[PDB]
Amino acid sequence: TAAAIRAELAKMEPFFPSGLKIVYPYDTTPFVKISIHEVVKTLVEAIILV
Amino acid sequence: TAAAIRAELAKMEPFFPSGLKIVYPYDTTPFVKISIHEVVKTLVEAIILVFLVMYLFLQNFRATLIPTIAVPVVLLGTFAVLAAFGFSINTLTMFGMVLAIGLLVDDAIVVVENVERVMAEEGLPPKEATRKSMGQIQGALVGIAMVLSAVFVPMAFFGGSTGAIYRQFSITIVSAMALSVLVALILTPALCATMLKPIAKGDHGEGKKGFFGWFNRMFEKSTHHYTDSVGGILRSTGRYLVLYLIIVVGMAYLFVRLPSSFLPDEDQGVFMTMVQLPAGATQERTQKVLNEVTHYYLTKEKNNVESVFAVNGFGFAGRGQNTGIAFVSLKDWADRPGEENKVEAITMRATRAFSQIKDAMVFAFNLPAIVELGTATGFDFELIDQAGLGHEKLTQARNQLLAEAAKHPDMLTSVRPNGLEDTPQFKIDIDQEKAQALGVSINDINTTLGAAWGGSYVNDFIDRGRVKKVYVMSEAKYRMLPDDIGDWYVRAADGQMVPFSAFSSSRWEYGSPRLERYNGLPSMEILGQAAPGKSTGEAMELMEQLASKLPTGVGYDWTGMSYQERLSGNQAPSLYAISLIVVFLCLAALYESWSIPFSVMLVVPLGVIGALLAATFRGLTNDVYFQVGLLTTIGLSAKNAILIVEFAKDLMDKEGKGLIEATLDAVRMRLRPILMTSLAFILGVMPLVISTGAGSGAQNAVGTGVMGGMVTATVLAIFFVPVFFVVVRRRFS
Amino acid sequence: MPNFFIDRPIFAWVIAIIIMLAGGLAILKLPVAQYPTIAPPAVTISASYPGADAKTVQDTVTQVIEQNMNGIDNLMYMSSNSDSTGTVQITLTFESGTDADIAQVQVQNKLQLAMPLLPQEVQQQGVSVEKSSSSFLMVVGVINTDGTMTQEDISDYVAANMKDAISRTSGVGDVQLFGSQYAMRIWMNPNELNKFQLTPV
Amino acid sequence: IAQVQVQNKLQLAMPLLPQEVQQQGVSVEKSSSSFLMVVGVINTDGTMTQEDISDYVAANMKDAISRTSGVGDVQLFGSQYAMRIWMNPNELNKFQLTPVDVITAIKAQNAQVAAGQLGGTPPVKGQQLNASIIAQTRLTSTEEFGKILL
Amino acid sequence: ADAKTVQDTVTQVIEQNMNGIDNLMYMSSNSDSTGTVQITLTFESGTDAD
Amino acid sequence: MPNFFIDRPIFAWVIAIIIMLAGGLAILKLPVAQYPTIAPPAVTISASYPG
Repeated sequence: TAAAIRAELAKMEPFFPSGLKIVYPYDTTPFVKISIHEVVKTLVEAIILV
Repeated sequence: TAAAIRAELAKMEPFFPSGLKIVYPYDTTPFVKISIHEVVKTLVEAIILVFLVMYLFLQNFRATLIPTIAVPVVLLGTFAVLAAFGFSINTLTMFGMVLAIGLLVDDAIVVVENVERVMAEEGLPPKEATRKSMGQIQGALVGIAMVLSAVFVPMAFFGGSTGAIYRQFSITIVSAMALSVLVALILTPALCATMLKPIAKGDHGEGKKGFFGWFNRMFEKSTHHYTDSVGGILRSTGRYLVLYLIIVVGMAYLFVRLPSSFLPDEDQGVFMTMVQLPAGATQERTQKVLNEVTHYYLTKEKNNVESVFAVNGFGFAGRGQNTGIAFVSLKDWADRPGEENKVEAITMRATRAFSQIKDAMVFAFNLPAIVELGTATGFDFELIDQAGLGHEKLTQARNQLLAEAAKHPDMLTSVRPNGLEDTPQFKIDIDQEKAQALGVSINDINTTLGAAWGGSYVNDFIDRGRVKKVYVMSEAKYRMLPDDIGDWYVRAADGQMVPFSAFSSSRWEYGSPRLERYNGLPSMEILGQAAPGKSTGEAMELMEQLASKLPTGVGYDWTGMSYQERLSGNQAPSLYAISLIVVFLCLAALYESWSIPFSVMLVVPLGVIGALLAATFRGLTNDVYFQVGLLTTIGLSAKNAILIVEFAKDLMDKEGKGLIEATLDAVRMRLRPILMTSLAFILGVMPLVISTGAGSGAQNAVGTGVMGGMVTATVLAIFFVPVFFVVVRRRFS
Repeated sequence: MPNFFIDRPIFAWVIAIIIMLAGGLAILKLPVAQYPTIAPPAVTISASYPGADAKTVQDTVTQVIEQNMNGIDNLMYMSSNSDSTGTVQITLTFESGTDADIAQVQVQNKLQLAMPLLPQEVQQQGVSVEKSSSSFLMVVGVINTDGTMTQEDISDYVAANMKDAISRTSGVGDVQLFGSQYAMRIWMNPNELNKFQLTPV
Repeated sequence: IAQVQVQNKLQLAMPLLPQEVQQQGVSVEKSSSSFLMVVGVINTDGTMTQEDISDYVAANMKDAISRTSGVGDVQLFGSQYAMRIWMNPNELNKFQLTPVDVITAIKAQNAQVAAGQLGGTPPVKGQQLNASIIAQTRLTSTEEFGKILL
Repeated sequence: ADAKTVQDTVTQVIEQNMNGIDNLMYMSSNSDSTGTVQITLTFESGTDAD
Repeated sequence: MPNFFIDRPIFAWVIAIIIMLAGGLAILKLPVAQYPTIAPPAVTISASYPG
């Protein structure tokens, strides 16, 4: 849903007037891509450790 | 739904008044009951044709009785599992049945001939003869179920509209294939040892005493003529490997030059006509054009037409006084012989006559294969009003693109707006001050103008125990011309009647008769086609580049037939590639090595050559039926190839024979089933190739590709397969 | 296995007849059609304003519906066509494979949010929501052989005594009548109205 | 399915809600109480005010974002522009008018009226021209509203 | 409201708009002098009640 | 079973690669989120009266 929202806003970006810029003050998406990355790192590390 | 509609009308029939009779000018139901009947006829004909090929090799009636009992059990079984997976008896599912017959008869012909082969070579009783016969092909048949499924199964993962078409075939063939292998171990072996008569060793039907003896002598002589020919070609492995490179290069050239069009246009017996008049045209003027159209079909096409249902004030885009339609129905398929009496030609002949029509655009066309899918016939482009420039500015922007796209006819053809051009419209200005000054309210004025010129729904009334509307509107004569506005009077507070001329000023302005809005924002539809020899993606990329040179605030988006892409050239080969990797795995598990698998991987271009050769010369394109037909020829050519290398490998491991001694002795035993397979399949798919009428379009596209493909899959593969095994056992040993 | 099937050949016949009877009952129960529903499900919204110009309807009805057409599942795109005749047609095409019934609900529910913002004229006529295909299965024409009935009379008989039951029949998503049901028409004369000092009001 | 039953029963209560509530509109949504993300919009050039950014995001951004699948509810941190008629009671009392007269005047002047069709069906046979008629159209500017005769 | 006053108004206005429905078997409407009306839509046995 | 798998060790590799490809296609098709919808479904009705 969130990646589609980023894609929606990207298509709106060239029609924005002078001054209008997008800012992200609240997001749960970065935490998702870093928690999964941290678990996959621990899973890979376990293969080397075994 | 349709049979219930016929039943509904039958119960209404006795209550109809004097004169009232039902007529059917547009129906898709007769075509359904005649396309299915034509496929079931071809399926029955294939049973008779497989029996006659079986009788030529197996002289006994009881020997031919086993595969004729084995074939129905697979076909019936497939309908049972088709109901379990939530499918239905459609053309897509039934065309899979005419493809799978060849794949199922192959598993049934290999088992019956091998029991016949061992009884004539060693002279063992049916009990032990069948047990030893199954001993060599039991691993092969389970392997066939593992290899063939791996070819068709990945064709179900395709997405969207065009994706679900391949999903119908992908399961139907695999299900029929799974049942055929299952019955080839359960029913075929038990009958081989009970129905077949025991044969004495050394006999090859040399007894003659008729015409069968001449064939048996000719076959045994040709087998020895073949084994001597295969021995000579095996010595010079070099030249034939170079010949294969010419084959694979020639295959790649024919495959890329062949055009792509999905689902062929069929003679459904019904077609339609589009009637579009200019801006400000009247119903009377449209009827004048429609009468001219109705005249043509009824006078210049008497022998083809049956019924015309012309409708005035109804079109494809929608309603309008300048739009018309004509549901044209034709006479029976048998009553219309030749290409000239087919829908394809009739529509061309109609448009040629309809092209010479003064101040009107009229063109007739056949149905786009299935319902309203029509994801083919080009592409559609949209022009979003992203900044809110207005309709007047968005028209100008659209005119700039249409002019910049028409100057390049090398990539884009027939770039036109789907919408309707701006028609002049009469603007009436009710002066607010003038109305208040005279003593007339704006509410009274608006009601007087609305109800008279536009009509007003007052309330309801009952007519013969049925609620119907009550409409208030002016008589036709008092509301036809602009000057008829002054004839209308509004009552003021002082009781005085004031005309519209006293408080209103009217003038002519320009405006859109139909405004489009795609995804909330205002839009304008642009319909176009890709130039001959150029792809849709190449035509879209140019339109995407022309839209960049367009004024600021005007955006673009692809809808319907443009939102959904054609699978072939996108992910279709990539899905045959995961099928290629999965196929390598399932055969490697049976050959117990990494080298040998490649021998059957190289038999793939041998089957494609015949499919391309047939499609190119006939004029047929790379369609769904051709692609699924290609899938059939790949699995069937591999089935013949696997059995040769299995028979050569089994004697090598289980028996004390070497490489050459194991191949020549196995290829003579395997020459009989492969010849029986092709002769039963090519003749079985022969009615489809020569077919005419309803369903013929798909019948020819499924037929020719699988027939032509089978020709090379048995002629070239019979000499190439032993060469593929001798080259792989030399490189890795 | 075949070593057990030679001693018992009846077991092979039985399971084959079981598979044959299963296919026999299948052909008799399985529905017959020419092609399967391959199309993405499209629900359509349709309103009408009596005697209203293009700009008058597209500004009123379309914009009031489109703005309330938010908070819907698996929607691909929204295409609205609106013309001078008064009629409007918003089409919501959903992802191929979605529950046609469930998808049709969300549309009507959101349409009820826009319903009090549509003018009385549009509400009186009535706005319809249907999960229908763009193609006609068949056309059932009706003619008078005796010439006792006019074009408008046949149109009314088919509407008042035929369309009712045909539209109710399951599978039928939309019925388009090629004519119109009778209505009480009051054709006003402005000269006679001005004479007696009266208005359409 | 659960969201349906709610809206269907709400339609039973809909005619018992006052016109004021019906005009504004009652919404039913199957939404979570938590925000997935917030997409703030700022003007670096200072050309746009807080109400201008609120209107741009509402009139040209919220529309498509709300339609996107998975999104159950979008909460805009501002408001879309509206024609504001800030009445002065002293000026009203002077000209002997009430808010009732102001609302009556706006309802009468800022309107879209169904005019009809010139030469429409059923026509008198021989008609050549079929054109649509345009009456009053909705006002688009503050200046247009400013000239409303009371 | 009397029988004829309701059956003509409410029933007929509902029955006519009761078109475009799935798996319906029959529609039975009872309307009496007390004012109340009752249109019953009986669907094919086994259909999703919701 | 292993007595049949020593003679045929490729069959063990094939089924393992089949299970590995099935997991490979799974990670590419399975949606990624932090937590699953554990909450009871709540539908909300919202009306407004001006001033």
